[PDB]
Amino acid sequence: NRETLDELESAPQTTRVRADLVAIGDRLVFLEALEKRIYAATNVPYP
Amino acid sequence: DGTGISLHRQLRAIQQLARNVQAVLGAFERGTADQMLHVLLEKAPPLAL
Repeated sequence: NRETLDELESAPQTTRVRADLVAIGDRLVFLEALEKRIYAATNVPYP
Repeated sequence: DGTGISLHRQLRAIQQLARNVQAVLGAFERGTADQMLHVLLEKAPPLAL
């Protein structure tokens, strides 16, 4: 019966983060390099 | 049967029926746009000709 009222719940708390945002097409996309952030000196292979 | 099954099953078919009417009314609403390409490609000879 064109049911679309499945949920409308929170819109939770938000902050502000330095991230890397570009514009490709009409889709605004992140960018992130994961070498220095999470795999710094960890001796686990980067996938 | 008077139980909750026999009533809810009838509700199942009606909301099933509710989708099919919205389907085939959308069929001719878009089917008109289809036929317009077939009457424009019955005519329209190619540009080099």
